Amino acid sequence: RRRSLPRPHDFFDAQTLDAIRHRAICFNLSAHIESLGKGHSVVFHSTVIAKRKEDSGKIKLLLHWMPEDILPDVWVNESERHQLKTKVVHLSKLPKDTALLLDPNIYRTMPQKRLKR
Amino acid sequence: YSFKCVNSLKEDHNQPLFGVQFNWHSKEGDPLVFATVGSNRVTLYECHSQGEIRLLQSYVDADADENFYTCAWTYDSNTSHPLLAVAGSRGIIRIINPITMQCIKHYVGHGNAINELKFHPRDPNLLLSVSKDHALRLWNIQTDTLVAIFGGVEGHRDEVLSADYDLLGEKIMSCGMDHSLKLWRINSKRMMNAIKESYDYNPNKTNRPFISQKIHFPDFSTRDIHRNYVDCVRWLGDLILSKSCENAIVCWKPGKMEDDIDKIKPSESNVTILGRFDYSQCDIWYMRFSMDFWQKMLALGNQVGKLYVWDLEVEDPHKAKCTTLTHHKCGAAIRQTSFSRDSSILIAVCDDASIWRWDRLR
Amino acid sequence: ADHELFLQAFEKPTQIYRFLRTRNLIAPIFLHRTLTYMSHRNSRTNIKRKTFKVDDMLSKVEKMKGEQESHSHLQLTFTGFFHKVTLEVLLVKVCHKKRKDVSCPIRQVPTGKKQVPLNPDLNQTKPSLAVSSNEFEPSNSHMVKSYSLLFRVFVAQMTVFDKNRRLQLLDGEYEVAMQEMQGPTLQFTLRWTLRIFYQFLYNNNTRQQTEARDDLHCPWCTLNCRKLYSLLKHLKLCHSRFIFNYVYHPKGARIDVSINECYDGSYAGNPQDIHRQPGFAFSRNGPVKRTPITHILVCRPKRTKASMSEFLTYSSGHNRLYFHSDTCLPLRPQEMEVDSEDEKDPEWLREKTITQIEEFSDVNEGEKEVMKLWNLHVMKHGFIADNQMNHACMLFVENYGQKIIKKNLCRNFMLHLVSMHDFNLISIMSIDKAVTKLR
Amino acid sequence: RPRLQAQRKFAQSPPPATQISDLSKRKPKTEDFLTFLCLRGS
Amino acid sequence: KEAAFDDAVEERVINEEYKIWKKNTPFLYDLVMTHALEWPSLTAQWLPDVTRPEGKDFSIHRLVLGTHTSDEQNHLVIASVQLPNDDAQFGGFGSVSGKIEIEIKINHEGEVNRARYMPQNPCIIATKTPSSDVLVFDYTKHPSKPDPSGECNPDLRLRGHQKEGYGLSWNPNLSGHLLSASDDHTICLWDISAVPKEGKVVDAKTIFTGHTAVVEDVSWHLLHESLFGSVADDQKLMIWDTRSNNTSKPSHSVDAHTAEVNCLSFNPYSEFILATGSADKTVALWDLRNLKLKLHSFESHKDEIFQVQWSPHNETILASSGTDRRLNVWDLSKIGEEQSPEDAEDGPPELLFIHGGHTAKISDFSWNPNEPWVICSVSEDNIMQVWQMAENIYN
Amino acid sequence: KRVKSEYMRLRQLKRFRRADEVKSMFSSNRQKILERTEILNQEWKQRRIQPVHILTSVSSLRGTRECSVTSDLDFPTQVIPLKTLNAVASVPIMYSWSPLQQNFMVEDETVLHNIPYMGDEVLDQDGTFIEELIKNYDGKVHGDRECGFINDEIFVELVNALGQYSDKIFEAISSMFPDKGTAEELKEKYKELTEQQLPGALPPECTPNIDGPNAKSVQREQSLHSFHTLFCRRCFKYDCFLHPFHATPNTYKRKNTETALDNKPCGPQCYQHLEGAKEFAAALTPPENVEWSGAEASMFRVLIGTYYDNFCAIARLIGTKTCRQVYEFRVKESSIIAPAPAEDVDTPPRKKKRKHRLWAAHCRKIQLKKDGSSNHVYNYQPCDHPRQPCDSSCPCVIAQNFCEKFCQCSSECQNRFPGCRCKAQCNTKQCPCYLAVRECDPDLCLTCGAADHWDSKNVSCKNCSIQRGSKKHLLLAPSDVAGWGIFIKDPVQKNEFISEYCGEIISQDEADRRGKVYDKYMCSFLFNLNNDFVVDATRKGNKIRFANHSVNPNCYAKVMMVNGDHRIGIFAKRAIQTGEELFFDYRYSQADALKYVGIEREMEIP
Amino acid sequence: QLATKAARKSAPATGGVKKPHR
DNA sequence: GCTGCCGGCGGCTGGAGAATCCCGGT
DNA sequence: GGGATTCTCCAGCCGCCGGCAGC
Repeated sequence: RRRSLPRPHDFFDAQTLDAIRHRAICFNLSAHIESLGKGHSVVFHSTVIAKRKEDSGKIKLLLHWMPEDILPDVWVNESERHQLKTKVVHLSKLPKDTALLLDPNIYRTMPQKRLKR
Repeated sequence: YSFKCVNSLKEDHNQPLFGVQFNWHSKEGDPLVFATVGSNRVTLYECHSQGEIRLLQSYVDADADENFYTCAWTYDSNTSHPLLAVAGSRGIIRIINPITMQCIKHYVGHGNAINELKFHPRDPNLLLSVSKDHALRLWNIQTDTLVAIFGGVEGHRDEVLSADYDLLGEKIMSCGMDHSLKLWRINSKRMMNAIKESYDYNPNKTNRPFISQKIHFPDFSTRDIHRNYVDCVRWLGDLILSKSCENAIVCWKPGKMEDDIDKIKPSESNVTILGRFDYSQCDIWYMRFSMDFWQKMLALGNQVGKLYVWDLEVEDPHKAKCTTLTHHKCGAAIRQTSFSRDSSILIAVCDDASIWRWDRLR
Repeated sequence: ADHELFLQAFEKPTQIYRFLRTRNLIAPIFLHRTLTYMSHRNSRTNIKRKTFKVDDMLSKVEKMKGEQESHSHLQLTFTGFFHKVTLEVLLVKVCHKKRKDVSCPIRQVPTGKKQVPLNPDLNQTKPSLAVSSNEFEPSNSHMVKSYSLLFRVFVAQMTVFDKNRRLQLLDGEYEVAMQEMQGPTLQFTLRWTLRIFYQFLYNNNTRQQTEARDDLHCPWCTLNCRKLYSLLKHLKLCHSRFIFNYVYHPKGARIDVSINECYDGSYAGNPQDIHRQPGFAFSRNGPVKRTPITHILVCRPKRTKASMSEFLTYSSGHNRLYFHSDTCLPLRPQEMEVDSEDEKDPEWLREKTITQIEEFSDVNEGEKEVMKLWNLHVMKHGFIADNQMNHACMLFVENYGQKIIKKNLCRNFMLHLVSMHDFNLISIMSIDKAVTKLR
Repeated sequence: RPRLQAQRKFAQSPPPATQISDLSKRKPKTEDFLTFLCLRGS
Repeated sequence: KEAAFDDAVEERVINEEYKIWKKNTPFLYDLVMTHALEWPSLTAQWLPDVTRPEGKDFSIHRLVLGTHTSDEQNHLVIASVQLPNDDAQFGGFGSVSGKIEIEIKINHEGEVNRARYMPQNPCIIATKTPSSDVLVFDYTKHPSKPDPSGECNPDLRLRGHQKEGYGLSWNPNLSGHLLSASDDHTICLWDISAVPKEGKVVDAKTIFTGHTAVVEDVSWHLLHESLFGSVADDQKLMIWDTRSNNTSKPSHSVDAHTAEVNCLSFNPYSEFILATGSADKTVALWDLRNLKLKLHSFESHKDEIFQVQWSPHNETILASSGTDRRLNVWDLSKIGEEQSPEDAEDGPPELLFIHGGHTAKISDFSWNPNEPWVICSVSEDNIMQVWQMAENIYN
Repeated sequence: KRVKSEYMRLRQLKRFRRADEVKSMFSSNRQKILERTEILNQEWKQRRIQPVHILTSVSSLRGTRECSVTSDLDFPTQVIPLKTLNAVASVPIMYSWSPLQQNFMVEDETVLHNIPYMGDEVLDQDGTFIEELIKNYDGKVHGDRECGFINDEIFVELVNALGQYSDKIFEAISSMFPDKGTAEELKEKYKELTEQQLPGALPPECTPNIDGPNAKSVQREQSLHSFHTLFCRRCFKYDCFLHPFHATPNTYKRKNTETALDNKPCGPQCYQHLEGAKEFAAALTPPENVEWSGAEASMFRVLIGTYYDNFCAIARLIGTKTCRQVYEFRVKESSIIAPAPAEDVDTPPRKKKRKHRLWAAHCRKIQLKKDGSSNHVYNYQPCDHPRQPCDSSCPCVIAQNFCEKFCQCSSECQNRFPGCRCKAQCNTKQCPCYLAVRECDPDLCLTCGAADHWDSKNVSCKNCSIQRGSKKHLLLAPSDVAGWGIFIKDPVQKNEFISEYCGEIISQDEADRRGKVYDKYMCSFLFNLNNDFVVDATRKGNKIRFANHSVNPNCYAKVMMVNGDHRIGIFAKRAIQTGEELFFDYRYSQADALKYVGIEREMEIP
Repeated sequence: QLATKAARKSAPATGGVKKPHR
């Protein structure tokens, strides 16, 4: 401890701070984390798309989720209607292969251009 | 020449403005765009007809406690883009490209706050900075090399806060708080070789750093012109204009009447006064007088905000002119004025974060 | 008093840590189950032998039990369009992202074309057919990811198989909605053939207080910290931008937070990057030299037990960017070489010792030039000892013989040598030798 | 007198401790702040 | 453009991540040692030999490294690094002067792509250059101080390739048998048992051109003299049995993963276990008895992978490195173990430890002999890290 | 007086003529201005530049700060979003300084150079500091009460008109104009007006250079007067930059008998081989009238002062005469010259070894008498003793300093330092040079290698580095304590020389004058040197001026005598390895130390 | 005058001499 | 218990001040 | 008789170590 050591000039400049501010604002308006996901969950809004009628007395319907995340389409029985209209899962449970589409700054290959492999 | 207040701008951040400069590099018929400095922000504006002034893009260095006060316009020799140089109390050199909306060059190394920024009239890539460091620096732009340091033993022994460029681009002069008006040369073979080698330096090609030229001895130096802070300088062909806190701009030349500037010996000790310009209420330093491109009129702002306009014609300095362009809201002190590329309009800045526009009606 | 400074200061870390939470949740820097103070996590132990030669039997049994079913070539007929024109049928097959490709390529191959009525209605008809070809092979399917069908008239796309090649499309008549650029829809048939508080103090002038809802969870990274010790350790180790104190509110605990004063967390990579102009800083197009350093962060921690009372790494080498003495420019690693930018003989003072010589009125230039020449000569070496003058004068001759001969100042030079001899620095046996060696 | 005077540059001249929702009030202070109630945690 | 802006933002956030990891490492490791090389290295392997000086609390180990420079003289560097071998001792642990020093430097003919020591004779190591040849160096025959004359003449240089590439491994049971991988779609074999008449030049004895794409891996089955694995950009892993006299017909061929794949390692303590990782962000393993069935897919990576190494002294522990700037530790003993919801949120049970102490793409990593639990890793940020995870993690 | 009124009366016509001149001057200047501006406009006309566009709201910041540029008129206020500039790693404050490897005396500037600028806030309630400073300079600030300016023409006219109706006029001119400030300039102007002529570049006694066409026959003393007066013996430089000119000339004793004096035939035209000249050679102990030029005669007079008998060497140094011609000129002119002095000394004592014991006796006398006030170490000055010995009236003895080789003590002066005798490394207390802190001069300690190997830098002696200036490689970077700092590159062991603290030499009162503003700046460079001089590194010096204070530092400063000069060397208080910042105690008073240096860089360990 | 004294950094040092052998 | 704390304690360093050797002529 | 050659004598310093005030 000492009186006043030099300030190391923190590396996070305001130029990236404003970008982070916009990214957080748009991401919260697109995922409702702090409001509905309790700070740890991304929301998805479904709607009936395809109403398929199977060989037996069963009807399956697609529900497509608005954020268009890594999840693929899933057949849902008509019995589950009005139950999975709004669905909430934790951020860690998204498919790892194409979860980077949620935010470009989640991960990028920093050496995007390489002179050697 | 008669100028009328057609419009007034106030940044309303209540911080003194400095260093207003027109973009004289704009081609014929291009929009009239000039730069102005306020606090940690840099502001550009466009001048339209009928006094309308449009606000252009503005930049802010909010990352640290900063106070900018300088502007200097230059063009990119490669991509023809217009570039702007900004410096502040933090001793930071900033290059802003309004076309790309971003800063793509910055220079550090100055020992203290910068005070005046001016570009070489012939070579756009040579950039000169005036600093509290008690020294002068000339920066290169195509390469990031720095080759000049004007100061030291026989340099200014206190803060330097003004410099001017000759029309031909071969001679600089400096003034500071030490009552000293000092002269520097570029036409010297050593400076020409240094400037040529500045473009011929590749940092990756050689391990040795660039050999920056330290210069401690001005070609001519005098201290008897002013008994106070000499704080702004402009050139008059070979004759020299300089102002101080003695409420009077002085015109003078080195040597005697028949003494040529090229023939001035380094050990010259005799100066020659030429003329005087009179004004009142100049009791505060760091006020600057501006000159048009054609060197035909003189302008100066005052602490009471009154403008002093005099032509540079054959009129004797004793009774050259007496013009006081005033408005009832000019109570704020003026720091610097700017002339358009063809002296058509003039822009002034003040301490109250206000911008004033003056349009000529011949 | 405008509190905007407080707002900005305490907003500065909010964005950084809220972004870091989402960044770490998708991919953590480290496994939080492996942290020492997070012991309630990672309930699994390391006790397991698991000889490898028997894992194959378990894998084979699982594979045998997992042989669920195989796909049945497909045919489909199209019912009339419905709205509140010939149809285009294309099959889209997607391959995995290869090294050369920027993203995952798609192959919208056409299976043919057919005509459809211009928005017909039911009970009016009294039929187009599309058939698939199985000419492909599993070797070709090795590079493919999934399968889907695209229909255009107005574009729709559905997938037939899941990620694990699980069939999602049995045989039956299916109705699908239509999205352009309820509403439009299409029909078709398919057949196979304690309470915690937080206080935000600001210079003791004013403060803002909150309450920790969803207790034992971090307000910033939303980490489940069951124990107060683990919560405080995580806050003081990961959320280092803030300083926290323990107060023990009667509700059970109290944590007063404040912005870190020093927080020596500036740029830690190659220090020369930050000074470089944009477009070259962090270029990463190739290797960037840096002066070697060495830091040890962990050597042998004591590994003490949990201690609530605990709350109330050296470096060797150039750990900073060095600068030029005169120009204050950053010092490149190659510029750190034997060039010490400080030698015995500055040029400015050489110039000054020449300018000040001419100031003396009662000296002729013939002596002034010799004075300047000899001053520069001595300054080039900085002689100190008196015995050097034999060698010093000889080397002065060997250096400036041409200059003095062209200046025609040899007589003034021997006058200078006589002046030296009057000071007992030069012997009489050296003046003649210096003169003889001049020619 | 005038030659020694100080040369001057310028002229002579919250009560509710609501919750950690203050953080959700902090970062998005504008552009559709969430929960519609963090404004009480001003 | 927009790529540069996001690149700068991600550089800042990566620096923040690295600082947070530096602050959290005392509660995560039992040993952390970092040093910045003057030039980045594309190779990281420990020499088998070790010395334990008596009367002090450290032991000296040597690292096999290389130099990758933008524009400078290129060297082969072997560094001596001293490690604390005491539990109660804690300068940092020993002397104050320095823990890492460079002891061997040999001039190079270009970049150092890969370098692997011969296990039987560690004094002779082979290296791969961007050129079409393989260089064999014996540092006992070369001075520590690099000659200013430039490229030093190697003991032997091996021809047979025509393009750059780096997949290397020495024969664990015989001396001089070298199989190497290059982008020429060819794998070349040299016999350096004894070739005095080489004149520093040795041609390939056998050229393997089985794959139709770029091959970047070669590793021997450590319990067989004739079986080795080969990997290609062809998305396949392919095992060759020698003495078959068929450079086109392999012993086996199996489609490994969905994208370009290059890293393969044989478990030292098993006769049939083979594991590999791919650019698909997966690490997968197979059985040599039945190559057509995949045992398991380790899925926690987020980017390309170009190194997989089996941990000595721990057969059931596997580690892999990739461009994700993380070093992962895998434990087969935890396949399919039920875990608490927080443990599941952290990751799969089979993932034992992930290392966050890097700012750039990791080029190579290695587990050392003579020490069961410390790991070195070299990345493209010119930083070298030697680390051991906390003892509380295992046992 | 009415000097201003008379100046204005003459300036009526003077300014009439001046206006006549400056009208043409302005016309010519404007013509050249038109031509130069025409050239510049032509160079500008050839270039096309992309115009700047307005700033559309970037998608990078939906919620950010926007500036509303308002107007006093009816124009609407314009609002635009600010673009955030990228941050730049700045550097600490460091004023310009010239590099310096030696020391530098500054002539005492009795007048204030210029009033420095300050914060413009503290002086609002404590403006008396300016009055205190001007009282320190006693009102002498540059340009004070200048009453305008004089170009030496109006002043000359007033002096000429200032008849008896010299000294009073000179005093009035000095009072009304600080540019002269002395009656010496007024008397010089009076003499110039009375004579209206100048002797030339030579002094009033015209002494042109020998090689010049204006040769003259001048005796040796006047010819070499300039060399003797301006040459500085101590540090081997004409017009010493670290030594005053107030010293005795080269008039001193010398060894007269130091030649073989063997008669030999010095060529065909020799002084010998001639009966008359051979006889005259001993006596002085057909002469042709050769055209002995003035330069030749003056240089013969000079050369006769170094041998007094050797016609061979003198004539060999004469291009215009031979040895026989040298003898003929001797018989012609030097036969009427004054007889040679041929002076010599006795020097009875021969016990050189025993001199150290008596030397130590004088040191013991000093250390027993003046130890109470021994802190007043006085700057060394070479004392000149005309006839008296190195007695209690000797200037060096009263200065309590040993007599260096530049002294005018006898060859065996009891106060003269005889020199160290260490056979090896002499940084131990066994070395006499270390005890009484000094650097082994390279003329006395020949055994320790200080004299030997002056070219190379491999010397066993560790007490001669300051003389050789073999400072280590040091680097500059921002400090971890305050402002800039200095960091050593290579490792250095304990008690090893690293560098010298060079700077400007100034008097105690001048040091106080500079420290008066240094205290206000809160940053100082004043290094106390001795009881007379203070070395200041504010304007010149080297990288070392950045070294920071520390109560527990790793280096120590030592003021040591180096060939009769107070020099400051820095040494490592302990072993220091690569990349460390150097610190030493400033020896400040505790209150002043805490006021000026209040950073410790570390808390208490216990 | 010179009533006030500026603060100068210093480096004090004093030295005796060695006693001869007896 | 253990913290400086301190003075002796032998162990060592290097100046320096005398005891020893040889060459050369008488 | 001198001069080079050793060669111990000494005063001071350095590291260690065993009591001596506290706890």
